[PDB]
Amino acid sequence: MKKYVCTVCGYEYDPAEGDPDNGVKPGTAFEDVPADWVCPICGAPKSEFEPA
Ligand SMILES: [Fe+3]
Repeated sequence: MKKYVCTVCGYEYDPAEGDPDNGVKPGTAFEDVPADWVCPICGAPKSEFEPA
């Protein structure tokens, strides 16, 4: 599934992995990630990402 890049720090959210230790089990798409989710390495919200 399509990956999103964190505009602030460049961290790339990967659907094929998700963000396990923050509730987002793997295989999850980006529309599908918990609205409250923030970038794990710099805090930015979902609104600050862009399709990679
Ligand atoms: Fe970030």
